[PDB]
Amino acid sequence: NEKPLPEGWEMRFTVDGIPYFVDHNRRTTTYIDPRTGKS
Amino acid sequence: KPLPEGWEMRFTVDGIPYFVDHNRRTTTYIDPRTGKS
Amino acid sequence: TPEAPPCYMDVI
Amino acid sequence: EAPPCYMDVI
Repeated sequence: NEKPLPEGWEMRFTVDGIPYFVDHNRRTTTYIDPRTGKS
Repeated sequence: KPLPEGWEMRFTVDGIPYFVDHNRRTTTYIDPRTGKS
Repeated sequence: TPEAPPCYMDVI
Repeated sequence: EAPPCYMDVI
């Protein structure tokens, strides 16, 4: 996916390599990519 | 007003409401009905 | 510190 | 499983 992450969001990986997404406005984390709405 | 599907309201030890999202398995103080804490 | 509520893993 | 806790991340 070439799109940037939207404002407030950061991507990290779990130890076992799963992408997850951190929302620093709402203080949430999720496997849902904020660019796609899917995990 | 009802929360979105999969969401629940809980309360902290000091009685502050917060929102539990069982679809994504996360929590926030920001009410998803309004976008404010 | 920001205000963040209890974590899902801790309360579920 | 659930995604990592916010306060663990920061």
